Amino acid sequence: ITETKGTVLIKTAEELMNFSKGEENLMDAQVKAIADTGANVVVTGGKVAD
Amino acid sequence: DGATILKLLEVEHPAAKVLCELADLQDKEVGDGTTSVVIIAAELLKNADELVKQKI
Amino acid sequence: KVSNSGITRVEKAKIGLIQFCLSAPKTDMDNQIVVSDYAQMDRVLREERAYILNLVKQIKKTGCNVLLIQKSILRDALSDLALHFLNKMKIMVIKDIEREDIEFICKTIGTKPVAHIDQFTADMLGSAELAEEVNLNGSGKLLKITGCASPGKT
Amino acid sequence: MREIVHIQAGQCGNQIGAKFWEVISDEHGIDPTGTYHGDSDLQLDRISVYYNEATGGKYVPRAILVDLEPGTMDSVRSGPFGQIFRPDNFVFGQSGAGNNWAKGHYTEGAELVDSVLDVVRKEAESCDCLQGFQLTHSLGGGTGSGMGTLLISKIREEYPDRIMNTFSVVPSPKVSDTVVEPYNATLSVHQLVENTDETYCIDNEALYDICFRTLKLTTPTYGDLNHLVSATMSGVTTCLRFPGQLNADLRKLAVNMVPFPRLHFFMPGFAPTFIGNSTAIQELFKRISEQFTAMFRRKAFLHWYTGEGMDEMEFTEAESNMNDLVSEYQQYQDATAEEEEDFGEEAEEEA
Amino acid sequence: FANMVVDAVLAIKYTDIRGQPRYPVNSVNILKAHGRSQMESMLISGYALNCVVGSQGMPKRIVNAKIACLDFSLQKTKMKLGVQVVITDPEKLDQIRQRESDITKERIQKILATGANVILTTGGIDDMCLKYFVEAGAMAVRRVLKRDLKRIAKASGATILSTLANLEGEETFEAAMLGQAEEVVQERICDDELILIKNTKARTSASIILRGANDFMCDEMERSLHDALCVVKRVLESKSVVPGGGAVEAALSIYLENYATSMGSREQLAIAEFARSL
Amino acid sequence: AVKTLNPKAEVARAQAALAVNISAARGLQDVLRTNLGPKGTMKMLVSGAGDIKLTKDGNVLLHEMQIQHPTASLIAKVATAQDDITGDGTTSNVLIIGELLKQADLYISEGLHPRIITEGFEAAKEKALQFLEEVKVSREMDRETLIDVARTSLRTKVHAELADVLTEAVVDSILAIKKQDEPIDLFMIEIMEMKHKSETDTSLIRGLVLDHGARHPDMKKRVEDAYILTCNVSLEYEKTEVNSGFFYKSAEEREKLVKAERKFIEDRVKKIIELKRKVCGDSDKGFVVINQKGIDPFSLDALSKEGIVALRRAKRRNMERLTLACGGVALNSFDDLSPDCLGHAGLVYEYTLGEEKFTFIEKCNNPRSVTLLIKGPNKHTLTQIKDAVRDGLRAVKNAIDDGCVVPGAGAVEVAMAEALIKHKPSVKGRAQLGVQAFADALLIIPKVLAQNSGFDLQETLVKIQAEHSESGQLVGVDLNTGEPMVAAEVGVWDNYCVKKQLLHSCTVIATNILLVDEIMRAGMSFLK
Amino acid sequence: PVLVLSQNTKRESGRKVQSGNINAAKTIADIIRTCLGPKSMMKMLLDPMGGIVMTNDGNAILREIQVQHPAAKSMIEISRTQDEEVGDGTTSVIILAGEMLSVAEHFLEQQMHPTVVISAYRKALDDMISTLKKISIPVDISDSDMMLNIINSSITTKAISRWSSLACNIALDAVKMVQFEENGRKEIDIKKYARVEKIPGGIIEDSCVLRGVMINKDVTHPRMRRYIKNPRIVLLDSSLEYKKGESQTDIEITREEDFTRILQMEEEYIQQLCEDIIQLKPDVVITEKGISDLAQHYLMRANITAIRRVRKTDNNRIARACGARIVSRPEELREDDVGTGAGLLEIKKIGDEYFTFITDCKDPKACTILLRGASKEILSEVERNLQDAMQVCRNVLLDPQLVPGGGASEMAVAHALTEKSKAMTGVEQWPYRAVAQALEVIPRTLIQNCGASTIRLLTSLRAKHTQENCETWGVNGETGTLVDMKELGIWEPLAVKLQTYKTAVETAVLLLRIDDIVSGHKK
Ligand SMILES: Nc1ncnc2c1ncn2[C@@H]1O[C@H](COP(=O)(O)OP(=O)(O)O)[C@@H](O)[C@H]1O
Ligand SMILES: Nc1ncnc2c1ncn2[C@@H]1O[C@H](COP(=O)(O)OP(=O)(O)O)[C@@H](O)[C@H]1O
Ligand SMILES: Nc1ncnc2c1ncn2[C@@H]1O[C@H](COP(=O)(O)OP(=O)(O)O)[C@@H](O)[C@H]1O
Ligand SMILES: [Mg+2]
Ligand SMILES: [Mg+2]
Ligand SMILES: [Mg+2]
Repeated sequence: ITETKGTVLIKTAEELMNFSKGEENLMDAQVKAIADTGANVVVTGGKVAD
Repeated sequence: DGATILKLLEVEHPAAKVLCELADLQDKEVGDGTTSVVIIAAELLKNADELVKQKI
Repeated sequence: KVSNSGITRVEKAKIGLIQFCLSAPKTDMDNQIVVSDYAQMDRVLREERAYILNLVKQIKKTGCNVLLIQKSILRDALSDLALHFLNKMKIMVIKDIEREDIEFICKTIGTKPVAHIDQFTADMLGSAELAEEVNLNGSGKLLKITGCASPGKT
Repeated sequence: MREIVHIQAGQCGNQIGAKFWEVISDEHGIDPTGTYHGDSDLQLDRISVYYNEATGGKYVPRAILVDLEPGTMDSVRSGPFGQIFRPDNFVFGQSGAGNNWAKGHYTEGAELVDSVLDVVRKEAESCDCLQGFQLTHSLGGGTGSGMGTLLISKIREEYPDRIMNTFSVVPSPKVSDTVVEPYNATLSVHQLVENTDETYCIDNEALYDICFRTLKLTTPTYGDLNHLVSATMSGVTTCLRFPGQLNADLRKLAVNMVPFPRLHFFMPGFAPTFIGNSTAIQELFKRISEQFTAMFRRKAFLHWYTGEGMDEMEFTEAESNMNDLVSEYQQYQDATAEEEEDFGEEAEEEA
Repeated sequence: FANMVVDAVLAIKYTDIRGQPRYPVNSVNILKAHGRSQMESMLISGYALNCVVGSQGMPKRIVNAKIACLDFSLQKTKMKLGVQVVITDPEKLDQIRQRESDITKERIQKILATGANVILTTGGIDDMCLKYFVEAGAMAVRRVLKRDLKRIAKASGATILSTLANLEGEETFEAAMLGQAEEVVQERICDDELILIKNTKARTSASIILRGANDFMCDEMERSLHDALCVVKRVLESKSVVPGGGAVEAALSIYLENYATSMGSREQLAIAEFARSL
Repeated sequence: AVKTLNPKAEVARAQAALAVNISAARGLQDVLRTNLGPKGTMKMLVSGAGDIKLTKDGNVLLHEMQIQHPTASLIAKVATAQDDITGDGTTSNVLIIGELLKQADLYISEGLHPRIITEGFEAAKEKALQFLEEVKVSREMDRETLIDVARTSLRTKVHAELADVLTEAVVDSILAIKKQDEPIDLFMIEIMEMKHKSETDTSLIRGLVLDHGARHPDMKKRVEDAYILTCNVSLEYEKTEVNSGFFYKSAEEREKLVKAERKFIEDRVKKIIELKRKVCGDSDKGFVVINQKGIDPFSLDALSKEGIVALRRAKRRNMERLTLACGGVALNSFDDLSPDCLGHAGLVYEYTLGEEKFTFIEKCNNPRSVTLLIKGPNKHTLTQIKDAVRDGLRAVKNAIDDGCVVPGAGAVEVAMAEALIKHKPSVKGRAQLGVQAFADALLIIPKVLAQNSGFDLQETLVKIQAEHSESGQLVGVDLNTGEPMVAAEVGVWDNYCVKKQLLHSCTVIATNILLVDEIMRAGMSFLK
Repeated sequence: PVLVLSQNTKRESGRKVQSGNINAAKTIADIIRTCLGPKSMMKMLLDPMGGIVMTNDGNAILREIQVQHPAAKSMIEISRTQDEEVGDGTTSVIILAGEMLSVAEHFLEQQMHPTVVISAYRKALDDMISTLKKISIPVDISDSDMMLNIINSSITTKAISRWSSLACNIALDAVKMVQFEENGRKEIDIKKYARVEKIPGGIIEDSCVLRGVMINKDVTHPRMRRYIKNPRIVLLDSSLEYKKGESQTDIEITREEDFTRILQMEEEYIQQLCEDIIQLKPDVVITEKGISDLAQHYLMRANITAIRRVRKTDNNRIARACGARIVSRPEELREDDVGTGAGLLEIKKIGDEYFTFITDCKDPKACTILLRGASKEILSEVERNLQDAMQVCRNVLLDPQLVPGGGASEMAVAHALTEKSKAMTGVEQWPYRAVAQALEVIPRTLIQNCGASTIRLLTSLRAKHTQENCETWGVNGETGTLVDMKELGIWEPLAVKLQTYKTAVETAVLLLRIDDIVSGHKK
């Protein structure tokens, strides 16, 4: 996320419906891109999200 | 100055606070003679009590 | 005491009682003004001045000499700009009238309370022969209104 | 991650910091030897903001301890939780200021501020990206106020756009421990105004009147007052130290809390924490100025400052800007304007 | 001191409806400054301010003084509580920040375009605004007490302004609301400084400066002088005087002791005691 | 008198104040007299915390003894003022003050007013200054004379073996940072200390040593031929001065803004990388960045991916020193970056000592700034060596700044005493007595020296005065035979400004002390 | 219970109050009377902060003492009023007040009312003033030798007399450099433009007065020049950096390019600011606020030297010296506000510390005084002595009159009053003479400090003043003989004597009117 304070500002209903699906799709794309290189184990020094 | 002296002192007997406020009133209304009025009032009170000790 | 600086005698006084505020606009609902360009900063001040001046001119149009303003503890009932304008029109201003003696005042001098500028008409005013502040020698000041054309039973 | 270093100056500052760090360490599982024996790793998500990790597993606080007299460091080292600090972070002189603002700001401070600035450089070199400073001091002393203010100015020069917060104690209304307290307080507020983002004014008598009546049992010394102040500071900084439903550093509180830059003084509270921009500050300053003038009109104790290098007009400028601050605070209420001076003369004629 | 007091009281007589004249004492300022002997106390035909000039770059003597009295602070403008600034286009930021520093300037010029030399203010004056007075060659005094401003404005013929707005939408400053004084000086007295305004033209005014050995002495003299001022005021207002030293008490005692005989009751004793107590 | 007004006051009247002052001055000199000379003894000082300090310096000893006296405070302040200007001569000052007061008391106790002795002091001071103005020796100030002066000033703090090591370093550094004008500027000699490798390894480096290293694991530890870039521009995440916040719509906008918020620093890093590629085309030379502000892990990663060594938060004064040593330009912005701004260094490397890191910059062309590297096994050892180094540097600088140097070992004091004894017949009145007193005080410097070497004061002093009376050679004490020796030929040299300042200060303070009538403590006990 | 009327107030009345007041005044006078004349001895005092004051000045002694009796407080206050009004004579006023109060209890104990004594003292003060004005001597202020003589005669009593010919010169120069006439006809010798800087070390003979000013500052960046020959100086009251406003400003951004854009505009701001300075082509920039690093970069590119965080007082003195004026907005900077009256700017090291000198001014109206010496206490005493000397010089410049010293004026006035008193009748004749004979305590004290026979010297001097023209005879305070002040050359300004007599007599009048004391009345 951004270092400066950031807020998700919505003005219509469709954005409100689509936000969570957008986040989930982005996270899936990132994980699959990492996995496609052949890595079997990931080691991190911070929090892991659900 | 009678008013200043009586204002700077601390008093608690009501019969003396009456005279202190008398001096303050004399200062406010006129601005002079704030020492003579206390003397006059005290002497009047004393001479009246001398009569009231007799059955007057 | 009178908030006006200079006027202490009114002969043939016309008196009105006010229950609204001569200040900047403020809706009972949460309001705020957003500025995003440099012209709006001057425009806000100009419109504020015009808004106050309009109310003062409306008050003057009816012939009022003495104004009574009831106490308000949520918004300012009389700002410096309004007081300056009222002084420029030779109107004596008295503020901070308690909320519990309004009935006595209305019964005495025959005023009718006004809670809206649209209802400030020449028929809601009372008439008195003299309105003036007196100064006791050292104990302070006082304000007397005497010679009411329509006297109540007080 | 966005580290903060903490600076303590003076006897009162040292006493408060020694308990602030004690009450922080028990929250994160640190031991008086520096090791860690906590259970929940939620304590380690934001541990690096206040502790620097050394080789071998120890954690050392990001703290610098400063005073002009070696009396208080000996107590701090000999006291509880006084052996986790870095031994090279103790800076002290040999004489002391003796409750003189001028000596702290001009004579004795100038030959020691360089050591503090050389220690903060090494403490800042070890953090990836610092975000600000914490300062604890007093307004009624010589080392706490004058030297602390000089240090604030120097830090502001060296570090341009980093945040700065202070936790300053203030003189009490009906009791003044020092004869020259108004002078020190007035001369320190002048440069607290323009060199800090927020100030957390703490009063001694107000918090002192809680142990007798609310705590139901005390005849105490500075002791538990200090512990209560430390608890207040921990309740303030829990947002920085811990993650929650909505975490926010002190800047993210200030931006919502400070609309106008120069009105940045607060009054705390505690209900087991409350922080408020109550304008009851305007009552405190109105008192201090009231004392200042009363002494300055008589030129009392002035030669003790003039001999150190200060000029007579510095007091005049300080009091002028104190009056400016008081008027700026007063212009926000429009209700205290009703209490104008009662008119005494009788000239109320034509106009 | 009797001559000083009589002159000071006569200098304050005001012109009422003319039914009766009035003498508003305590409109004459009294200032204390220890130093020379008490015979060096001075009466000033004008007014004296316990204030100093705003900046050390200003002039400290004006020969023909045009005075403008103000009742508001000359500082860079800030929007009120209701108004706030929200920026979505960065290009519009800079022009905003200039305006805050320009509005107040546009006011000062309006005051200085009419030839005003001395400006008195009950509020503060920013250091950014002192430079305009410094360049124009003018004196500015800040943090003036309200009552002093009222007395100065009444004496010199000026008009007190809490704002520049007129009966239209705009702000103007006219030359008809300026007072005129024949001299304005900054004087030095025993290591401090104060301001003299001499020979005001609308009305006569007075002030007194009291010199003494130390502060206790000067305070006692001020308290003493107040009594004489009040006595002279009472004598002028009511045209009657009475002897002193005890003539009144003796005469009243004799008269009341004689008059008590006619009552012939128990009030006779009380009247006699009143006479003896006098 | 003051007791009737303040019952709690403390007073000391005419004959008691003088006794108090004399007693305290003698008490101070009785302790400080064991330091004088190369044969003085060493003191150990332990504070409340338990830290240990071994010392022989007069100023340190004065400021670390547990004393509460007013006139002791006066004398300590005088010693501090002498030290801060000259840096040498803080024991002789106290000794001469004490002896002057004792000699004055010797005559005052016989019914003589102190003003006569004061006038005698003034006349004797003028005569002594005139004599010192003609004893001095002017020379070229070559390397050998400076070696002699530095060694003389250093053998009184450390033993001979370490003094022979410190002398060369001090003289070489002072000669290295000197121009033929523009008087010598210290602060161009950095004193760094490392705790290992027993102190005979103290050295001089014609470069710089910095107490911090590279913060990325993938940076090169040794560079053989390097360009030096010195800057104080910030490569940290920076925010707008005015309040600001991000308002996005979904995840993709959030990502766009996240990558957008870094360009202001990526531009600076790209400027540095472009300059490095332009200058160091082939991977044969090096590039080193010394910064006074912070550097992010992102910027560290970007720089290290190219082969750049970067240091963050160097000290402010180094901003000058590097520019005088490496020979570049210290810059605040990157909008004009060019190859003239770069300096050159012939070796850059790193050394790890326990928990700490050091960086060495060496092999510069003509460095105008050098470093004195202190070494030793303890901490008090390093502190003592640091004090000795300060004394030596000040001595050499004062020798160069003046065009003259004065013979030592006490010869000049004997000469002044003999010259003053024959001047007192000319003056009139009882003031002669005062002159006599002054002369005797000037003999406190030779006596103590002899008494520190195990000889007898009076017979050795008589032997010294036997010469300089038949052969006018400037003769002083030989601290291993007790026989007179010609100080100049042996190689014992003293500074001229030190002696002049010492005479002035001692006379002024003794004169002001002798005229104190009564001591008063009648004010507020505490400022509370 | 405890029936009371005044809550533990303590009241005293009667003759005991008068005796106590007089005794307290005499006790105050007794502490000081050993410090009058050229043979005075010093006193060392300890303040509540641990310092030391080794001094000889009467006010410096009295203001360091805590006391309870109100009469002592009145005496201390009159001492400080004398110090503030004229700057000299704070010892003789205390002794004179003590003597005049001492010679009154003799009449108070002989059933004489205080008002008679008050009237007699007030009558005698006027004759004292007239006789003082009668024997005055005018002085020509364009003769430098006479002014040096007056200053020397003023400082032969203090500790810097050993360097008198030095100090005198210093003082004179300083005053002559601050006398200043401006709009109108108001002339001033204000002493807030003559700053005294003390640097321990060196020798006292190196003290001097600079034609310029001296500050404890250094260049902001090392590459700035430390030696400029004929600089042009601009003085700023503002900060050369980007700051926040006060109108509750916030920014909301949604586009990628805005953030960086904003961060650029700040820098652009700085640039134009610097340009508005470079358009005037100066060499030195002095500001009371901070300076940003980007501004330093631009100024160095323009070959400028910058200093930061100078005090307002120092900026005012620099403006008065070099001839510039202070500016707070660079956009309104003109050519008339650039100071071109300086002649050198140098930056030196004085004992491991950097100092900035602005010297060789064409015609400065402000100066600085640089003192060197053994330690802090000696320099503090030298500072006090220099203050005394400069105040005396200002007094003589504002009122060119002189009266003899050494006790000639006291004996002349006493003889005049004694001769005048034999033309009066009534009781007031006896107090009227008393004050006259109270003026002889000044010569007597001098004799006692010299170590001579007061009983014979005083009567010889009294016999000498009886003759027709011997108004200038006095006591030589160093040997103990009678000598004419014409040849010895001890003259003092008339203002000091007038103030001394007035303050002493008025203090006696004030203290003679008390009759009772009330204490502990809770404000
Ligand atoms: N010259 C005088 N001769 C006789 N009596 C006087 C004289 N002056 C004042 N008095 C008397 O003094 C009294 C006033 O005393 P004062 O101390 O002024 O106190 P106050 O007037 O406040 O009572 C008056 O009654 C007056 O008769
Ligand atoms: N080799 C030597 N032989 C004789 N005297 C010496 C020798 N070395 C130093 N001195 C004397 O020692 C004195 C200085 O002693 P020191 O302990 O350095 O104290 P300080 O220099 O602080 O007075 C000088 O007067 C010098 O003459
Ligand atoms: N050489 C002198 N011979 C005789 N009297 C002197 C001499 N010098 C000064 N005085 C006298 O000493 C007095 C000054 O006293 P001093 O001790 O300087 O303190 P102060 O000036 O505060 O009284 C003057 O009245 C002067 O007449
Ligand atoms: Mg009366
Ligand atoms: Mg030595
Ligand atoms: Mg004198």
